[PDB]
Amino acid sequence: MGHHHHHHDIIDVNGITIDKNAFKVTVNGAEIELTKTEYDLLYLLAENKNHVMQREQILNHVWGYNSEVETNVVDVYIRYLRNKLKPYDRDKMIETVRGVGYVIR
Repeated sequence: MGHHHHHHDIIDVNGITIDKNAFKVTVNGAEIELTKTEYDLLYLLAENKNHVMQREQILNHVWGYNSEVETNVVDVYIRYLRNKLKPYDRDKMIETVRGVGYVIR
């Protein structure tokens, strides 16, 4: 009785705990509510924490499912992510890479 990776592959990156099966995000036990897009954004960054996520790479995974939007939309939504991560000081986790994308340091 403790933790299980099966049935619910949870991601733990720099204080963040993403529930993939419950679609909930936690830090410090606090439950953050993300959207279909914003959850996909954070999850993408979290799982690929050590990988610099190009805007279009994010754009292609999150928006890649019938959206037809400019990849700069990603930057915009990431900014909103920061806002929601502010109370948890997790906004700093998303490092901006000008011309490339975003990454979790």
